[PDB]
Amino acid sequence: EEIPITVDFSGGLEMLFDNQRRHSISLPAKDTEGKPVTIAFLIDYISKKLMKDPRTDLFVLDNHIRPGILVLINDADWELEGEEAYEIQPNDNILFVSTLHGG
Amino acid sequence: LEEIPITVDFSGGLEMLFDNQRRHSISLPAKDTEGKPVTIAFLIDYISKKLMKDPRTDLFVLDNHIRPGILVLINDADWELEGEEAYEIQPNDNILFVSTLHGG
Amino acid sequence: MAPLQPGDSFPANVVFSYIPPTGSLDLTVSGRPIEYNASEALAKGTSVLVAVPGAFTPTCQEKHVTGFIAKLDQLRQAGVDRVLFIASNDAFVMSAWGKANGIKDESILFLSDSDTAFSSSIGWANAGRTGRYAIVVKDGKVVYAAVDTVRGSTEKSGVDAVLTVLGNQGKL
Amino acid sequence: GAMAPLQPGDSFPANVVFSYIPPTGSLDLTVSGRPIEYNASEALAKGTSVLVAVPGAFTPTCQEKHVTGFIAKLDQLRQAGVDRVLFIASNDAFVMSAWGKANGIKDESILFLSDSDTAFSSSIGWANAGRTGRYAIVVKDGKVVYAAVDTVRGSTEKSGVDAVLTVLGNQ
Ligand SMILES: [Zn+2]
Ligand SMILES: [Zn+2]
Ligand SMILES: [Zn+2]
Ligand SMILES: [Zn+2]
Ligand SMILES: [Zn+2]
Ligand SMILES: [Zn+2]
Ligand SMILES: [Zn+2]
Ligand SMILES: [Zn+2]
Ligand SMILES: [Zn+2]
Ligand SMILES: [Zn+2]
Ligand SMILES: [Zn+2]
Ligand SMILES: [Zn+2]
Ligand SMILES: [Zn+2]
Repeated sequence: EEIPITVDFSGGLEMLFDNQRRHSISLPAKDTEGKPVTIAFLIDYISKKLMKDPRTDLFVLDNHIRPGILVLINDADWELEGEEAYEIQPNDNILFVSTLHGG
Repeated sequence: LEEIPITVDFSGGLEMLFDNQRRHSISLPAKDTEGKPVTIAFLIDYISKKLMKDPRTDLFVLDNHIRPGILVLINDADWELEGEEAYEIQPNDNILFVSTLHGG
Repeated sequence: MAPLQPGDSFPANVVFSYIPPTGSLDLTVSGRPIEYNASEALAKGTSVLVAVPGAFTPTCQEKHVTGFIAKLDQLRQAGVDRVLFIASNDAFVMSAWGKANGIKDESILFLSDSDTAFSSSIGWANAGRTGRYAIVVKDGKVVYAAVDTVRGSTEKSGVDAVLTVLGNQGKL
Repeated sequence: GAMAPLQPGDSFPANVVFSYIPPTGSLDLTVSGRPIEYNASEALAKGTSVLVAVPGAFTPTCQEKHVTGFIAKLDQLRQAGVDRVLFIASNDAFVMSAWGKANGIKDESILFLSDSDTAFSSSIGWANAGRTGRYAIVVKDGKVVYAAVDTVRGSTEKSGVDAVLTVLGNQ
C-alpha cells in the first residue's frame, strides 16, 4: 500500500516547484530497509522527484534539510513531534517555510 | 593688620554660581583665624560662604573640601605643582577655578 | 500648544515607551519596550518628571541625572513616590543610560518621549529633542514646571530646584 | 535629497562626513568625550575599509548579532588586510561612543560614528524614517568593491562579518 499526504512550500521555497505551494503525493509506507516511512525519507523524496530547480543545494544540503527552513507537522514544529524521524501517518500535512529570520 | 589683593576667576560652568560673573576682586586677611599665612584653603572657604550667589554650595565645596572635577590654576599653574590648599597666597595672585564637568 | 504652569491639571493621554528594569546592569542585553501611561501614574501621589536633551551627553550626564541620583534619599524623605527621566532617545538607549548610571530598579525610570510628542505639546521641544525641564505633580495637579533655556544650566530643572518646591507641600 | 545607488566599481562618494568621539582608551560610559568630524571620503581613499551601518545602537539584533560578529573576528579581518572598521548609525556621537564602550572597544580597531540625519545613508538609498539601513560597504583605495543591504529585519546575511570575509578572500 501507499500513504497519502499533502506537502506545502512557502517563504520562497515554492519557486523551486513551479511556484506551486501545495502538492499531494503518495509515499511508500515503508523504506528500502522496510522500516516505516519517516520525514527524512520524505525530504529525500522531494529533493529527487519534486524539485524542478537543479540546484538541490537550495533545499537539502548533505542529505539533510537546508538550515533556515521551518518544518511544521500538522501545524506543529517538528521539534515537538520528533525531527526527521516522525513516522508519517495518513493525511499528514508537512509545511516547509524558508525564513531569513531567527539568525 | 594688612590685607592681600587677588583676583579669582570661575569658568567651565562654575560662573553660573556667581550670577555668570567670571572675574572677581577679593582682599583677604593676610593672616587666618589661627594667625598663620592665609592659604587657598581659606580662600575656598571664603568663596563658598561670602561670594556665591547660588544656593547650591555642593557644586563648589563638598565636605569642607573643594568639589572634585575642578582644576585650580595659580597664575596659570596647576596648584598640584605649587602645593594644594597650603599654598600661601601672594599679592596680585590670579586663582582660576574651572570645572572639568560640563555645565555646572 | 501652551506652556504648562503650576495649578494646571497634568495633561491626559501622555504615554512613554520604556523597558521596565529587570535588575540587570548589562548594557548588551535589551529587554522589550512597552507603554507607560504617565497620566495614570501621576494621577495619585507626588511625581517628579525630568526631561533631558540627550542621553549619554555631557551636561545631561555629568550634572543633571547625576544630581538626582545623588539625592534619592532626600527625594524619598520629601515624599516623592516616583522619579521619571525622559528624552527623545529610544527606549533601548534610555534603558542603557539608566544601567550606565547603576540604576537597576524603579527608583528612577528611563523612558522615551517618542518623537517629542509630549514635550512638543507643552512647548518644550525642538529639532527632534526634548528641552531640559522638570515637572512636579501631586495627585494629578501640576505644582512646578520650569525649563532651563540657558545652555548648560540646571538651575530650574535640577534636583535642588525640585527639592525646594517640594518643601512647600506635605504628602506622600 | 538626491539618491544614487552605491555599487561595486564606483568611486566612494566625496564629502562623506561622520560625527564621532575618538577612542581615548576608557570604558567608562558616564564620562563622554568631545565629538569631532571624521572625513570618511579621505580615510577610505587609501587601504581596505569596512563601513557597516546599523539601524539602532543598543538594540537587540544590532547588538547581539551584528557588531558582536565583527568584534569576534577582528583578528580574521586584520589577517585579511582590513586597515579600518567603521560602524555608523543615526544615533548621535555620544550614544555611539557609549555603544562601542559597552562592547569593550577602547581603541581604533572599530570606530563608532554617527551618520547625522542619515545624510550619507539616504544618499545611497539605504535609510528610512530617521534610521540607517543595515548594510555593509567594503572599499579599497577609494573604489567600492561590495555594497549590500539586509532588507529583512534580523538578517545579517549580507552585511554581517562572514559576508565581508567571503568578499575579501575573493581577490
Ligand atoms: Zn537532518
Ligand atoms: Zn542674574
Ligand atoms: Zn563679586
Ligand atoms: Zn591666564
Ligand atoms: Zn590630582
Ligand atoms: Zn611652580
Ligand atoms: Zn595632596
Ligand atoms: Zn585667567
Ligand atoms: Zn496654561
Ligand atoms: Zn555584555
Ligand atoms: Zn539614541
Ligand atoms: Zn566636551
Ligand atoms: Zn594593508
